[PDB]
Amino acid sequence: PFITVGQENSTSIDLYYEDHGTGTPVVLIHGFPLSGHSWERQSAALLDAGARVITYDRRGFGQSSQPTTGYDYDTFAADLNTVLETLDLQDAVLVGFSMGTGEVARYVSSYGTARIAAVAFLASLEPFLLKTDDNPDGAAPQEFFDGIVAAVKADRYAFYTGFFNDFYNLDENLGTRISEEAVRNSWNTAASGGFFAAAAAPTTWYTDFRADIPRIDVPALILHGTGDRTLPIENTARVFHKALPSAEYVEVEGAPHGLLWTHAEEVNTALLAFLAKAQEAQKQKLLTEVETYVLSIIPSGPLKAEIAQRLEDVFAGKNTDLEVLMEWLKTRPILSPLTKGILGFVFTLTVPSERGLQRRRFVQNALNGNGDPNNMDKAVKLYRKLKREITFHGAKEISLSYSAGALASCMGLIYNRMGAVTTEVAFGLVCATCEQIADSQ
Amino acid sequence: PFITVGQENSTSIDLYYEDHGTGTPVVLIHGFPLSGHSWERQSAALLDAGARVITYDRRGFGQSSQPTTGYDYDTFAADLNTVLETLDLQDAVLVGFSMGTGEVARYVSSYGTARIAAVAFLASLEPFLLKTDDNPDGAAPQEFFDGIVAAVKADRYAFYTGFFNDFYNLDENLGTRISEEAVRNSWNTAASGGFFAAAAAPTTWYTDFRADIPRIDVPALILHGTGDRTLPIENTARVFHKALPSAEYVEVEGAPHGLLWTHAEEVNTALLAFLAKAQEAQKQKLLTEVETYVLSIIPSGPLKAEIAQRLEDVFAGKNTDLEVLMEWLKTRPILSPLTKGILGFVFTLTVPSERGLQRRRFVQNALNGNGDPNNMDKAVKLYRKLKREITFHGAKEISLSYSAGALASCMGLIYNRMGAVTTEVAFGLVCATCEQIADSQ
Amino acid sequence: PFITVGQENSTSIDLYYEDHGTGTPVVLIHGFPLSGHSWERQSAALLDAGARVITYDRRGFGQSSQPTTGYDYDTFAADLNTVLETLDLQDAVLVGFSMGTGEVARYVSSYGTARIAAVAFLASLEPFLLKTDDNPDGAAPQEFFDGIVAAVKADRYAFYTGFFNDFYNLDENLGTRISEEAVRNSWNTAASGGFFAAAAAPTTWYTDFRADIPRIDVPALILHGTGDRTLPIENTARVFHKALPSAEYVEVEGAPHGLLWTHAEEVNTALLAFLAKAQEAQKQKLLTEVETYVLSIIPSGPLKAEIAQRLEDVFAGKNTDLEVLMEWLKTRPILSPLTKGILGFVFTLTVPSERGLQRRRFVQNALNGNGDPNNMDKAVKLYRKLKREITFHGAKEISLSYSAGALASCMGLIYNRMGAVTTEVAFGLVCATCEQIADSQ
Repeated sequence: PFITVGQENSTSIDLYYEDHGTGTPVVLIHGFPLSGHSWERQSAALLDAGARVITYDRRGFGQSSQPTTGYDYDTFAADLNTVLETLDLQDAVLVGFSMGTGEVARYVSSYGTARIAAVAFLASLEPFLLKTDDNPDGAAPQEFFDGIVAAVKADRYAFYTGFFNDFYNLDENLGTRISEEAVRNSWNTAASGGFFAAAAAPTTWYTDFRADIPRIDVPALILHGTGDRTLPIENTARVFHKALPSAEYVEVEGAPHGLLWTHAEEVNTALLAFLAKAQEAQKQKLLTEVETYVLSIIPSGPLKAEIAQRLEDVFAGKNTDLEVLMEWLKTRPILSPLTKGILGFVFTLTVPSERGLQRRRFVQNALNGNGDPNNMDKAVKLYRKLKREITFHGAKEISLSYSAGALASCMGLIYNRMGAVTTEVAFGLVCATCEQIADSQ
Repeated sequence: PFITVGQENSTSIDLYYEDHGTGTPVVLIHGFPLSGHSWERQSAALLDAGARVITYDRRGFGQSSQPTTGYDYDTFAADLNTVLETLDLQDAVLVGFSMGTGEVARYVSSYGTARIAAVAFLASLEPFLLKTDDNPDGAAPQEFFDGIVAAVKADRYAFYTGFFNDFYNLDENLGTRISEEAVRNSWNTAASGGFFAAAAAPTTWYTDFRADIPRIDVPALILHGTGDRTLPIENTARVFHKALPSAEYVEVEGAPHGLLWTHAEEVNTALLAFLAKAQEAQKQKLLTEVETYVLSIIPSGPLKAEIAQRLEDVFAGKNTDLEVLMEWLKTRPILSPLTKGILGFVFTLTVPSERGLQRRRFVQNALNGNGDPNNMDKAVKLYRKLKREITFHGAKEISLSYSAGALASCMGLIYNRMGAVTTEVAFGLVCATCEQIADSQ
Repeated sequence: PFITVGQENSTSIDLYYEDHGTGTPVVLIHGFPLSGHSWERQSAALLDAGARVITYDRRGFGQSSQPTTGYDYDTFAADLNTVLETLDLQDAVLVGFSMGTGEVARYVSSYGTARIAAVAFLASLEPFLLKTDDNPDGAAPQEFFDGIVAAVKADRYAFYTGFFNDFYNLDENLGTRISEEAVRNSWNTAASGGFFAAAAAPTTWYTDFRADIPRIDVPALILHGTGDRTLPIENTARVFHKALPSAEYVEVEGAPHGLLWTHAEEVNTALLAFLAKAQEAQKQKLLTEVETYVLSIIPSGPLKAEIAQRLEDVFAGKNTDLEVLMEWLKTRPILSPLTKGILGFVFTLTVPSERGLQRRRFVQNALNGNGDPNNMDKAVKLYRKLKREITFHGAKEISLSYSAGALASCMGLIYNRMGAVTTEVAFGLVCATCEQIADSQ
């Protein structure tokens, strides 16, 4: 699969990409000189955990086209952006490795964190690799980088072998953490890449990311191996943590540059944890937004305080007997039967275990749309559109273009299991209904 | 309200008619020289009982047009037919009084009992009023009828007074069973009627109905007053019961011709009873037809015999715990989940009391149409059409023009109380589904 | 003539109605068990006075259809509403008698006084006839009303006689204020009504109108007879006047329930007076609005104060010599000839008596549209549209879509009696002109 990002003379520039699983989107951006297929161990972990894993090949690498232009980070980001906007990804996590970490930063800096929930920096370039006067903490001088460019142009094929030695720490790890076969794979990958790209890539490594680090809006993770020979931890990750103290910081003990493969376990555990905390903060933001819309229709009174208390109770993870809750809702005075049903709907949905209870009569009658064929015809039409959506906001927006009778009917449709949508979309629906009823008062 | 039956020169012939209540249709056909409004006491009883009461004014009477043609029973029936076919009445009961009884017979004879469930003959003309050689049991000779025609033409207004005296037995009943005011009403009614009709009507009274009585296909009721002065019981009802022994026969003791008003109680009790027996035989024919379609999808085996036994049990009126029944259905082996749900649907519907039980999960899932928006879009469309229908056959026929997925979805729609139709229509639906599934096997 | 209000099985529900005279619309709503034709004496008075009299037959009475549903006041009002919206009546007066007074209230309560100028309550049900604990002032207990329903169902025909005795106070008034023949008429009327309606009607009489009385927005009249046997004045009108002190209140001395016929004189005098005061308050609201538009074109000065003073003088009802007035206008300095003519136009129109004066040269020349065929072609077109309008606002709105030359020409057209429109529409025209000239300054 491909996405077109630009043009070169008579050919189009196309980036190879992969899209797997279902759930919260996670974008993995590989390092030099490998491809999206280098993440394989991480991907595998991310799929079993329940995340949407997107991987792609940076221009001039893997199975992407091999142009001879735009080998800089303002372009690489413009690439990534195109990817993000093509797939209309929302609430996404960016994960970059080696070279990938550059995209993350520069993207975040230039284009903003509207779509981005979180970021992760594994074996980072940051802040600024070049050793000058105004950057004393730099890793190497300008002459060292010019030397690598010369080394590749001479013979990239031979160069790879020697690069991968320092990359993986093969004098330590060969036969132990990485197999001879795994190294052979990585070599073929590098070899399949574009000749110009191979030589043009090292020049981008000493890009100045200092003006970009203060833009980093969202929760971040920095990760690095202490035995990293390619990117010295002392000149990158540690000084990167000084510039961004907010970030969560993890040092993996005795790990090389190629810590994705060798130390997959320690990488995954840390990664998933960081994703689990950012996924229980994007679930509590959905839940609390849901709560505000749900409370917008209830009349001010001591009843609104018990209702809110219970919502927060079931939202935080306190297993409450749905049977008692429903029976409590049913018998409430003042509340309109429309209101109780919405609440009813919400609770059954958000309660952790339904315990094998049946659907309530009072809810069914509340959410039936008065038995009007037109409302139900529109509910079916809306339902069709809600299958295609994946976000809360994307669901709520299309839901607001219908009438209050059709929305209720659509809810009841879902309540009655006559259809099925994802949890977040459903919230959008009910919230859209809560806004349509709250705007007529 | 009016129905057009024919044409006279430049004007159309229109019959006044009334349509009240809801349920099994009952047609009331008045006697000479009154209108549909004479039935008022019977109507009142029929509405509280839960029947659809249709009344109309025979040509030349009440508020119907007043032509000078077609004053014979081949026309009066053609009138009635038009009424029946205009309203597309099904499973109807015809009830005739005095002159009305003639229509009933002649209609039944000529046009057949396709639409007719039952008939009733109150104060009947039958079989043949004219006293000749080949009809010795006749009530009066040809000279007696020619004398009435002369009496009306001379002065119909004055004639009515004297007619109503013998009609109601006023020397017995005035101030007692009928009020002076009620008689005054009946007179105004006769007076509002057409002058030609008044004179032309008595000539039809000696119509020969003997060739018509053997055609009477359906269950019948004959009723007459023993003190009937206008139509002697000895020359009508009693000899009518000899020609049709099958009929249910009731003699009201000491009742006049106008026994509708005077003896309303005895008339209603008898009438409703006769309607109640013919309404518990048109409910058992619906139930047993329903049973045959329901059993058409089940695999032959010892399970089909228990299922049938229970259907017959709940169809006959034996209150069976729906909870036990459902739990029995749910746990059955061999039966397809589609089958159980249909059965589930049927039972909840036909069981006398639901006892406040909720809707079953297993049924809901069975009848959801797989959560396919198209099936449900069609179910809504069918549902709309099923609101308009009133019969089992009218429902089943339109249901058979849709797919098996949409029918199931429509059922589930009704099961979930997201809509509502009459009981008989619903049967049509489920039966239509039972035929669509039984034809794919 | 008929208006369709709903549906019963295969027949439409149609209300009989009458529309007579020309002018300000007045709606008369009859009492039980009579029809629109009971108002005859009032109507006659209202036509000679110069009012538009609309009368109709409530469902189940008179010549209206005779269904067996919707016998409640939420339906009776929905009926009345339909009538009002069908005829697009504006600035209407509702007058209800006995049962009619219920419609008035409930209509006013539910649907608002957008169309209604005023109301009148003759022999009122209000506020609440039923005697309970929370209504001690009630007229009778629940058992008394159940007794009437039983009395009718038994024999409505006989019941009417006894009802009309108490209705009219026949032991007092027979041969004196009402004739034996007039009573016979009322009986026939009741007798022609629907049998179900007759019995269903008394159940509506104890409707709770207390929540409806505070809604009564407009000027009201309450009227009742002190010798009223059917509706005791002490339990209705007097306690009704406590709940609505704003109302104008009139007690007719020694009058029965049927005070429409018996005491026609005292009813009419009071009624017309109330209509005359409410027609000189909806004429002063038109007049003062007219005044504001007329004064919008005049230059501020001592001349604007004399002009306004005269307008108010002729608007209040002080007969001023039009000859002197015109001669005063003509000779005024500062005023534009266009302005004088408008004023001229207004005065001749609003002055009570023209005294047989001719049309003024100076006005004719002012309002001729410069003798331009195009302005006059448009004036004719506007004139055509002004014939169809009946309101001030409806007239002014269509007038504002033309040019200032055409409006003047149209005015002159009307001034010259080359056409004719109603008074209020004319005001709209001139006011529309006054706004077109005032917006160019």
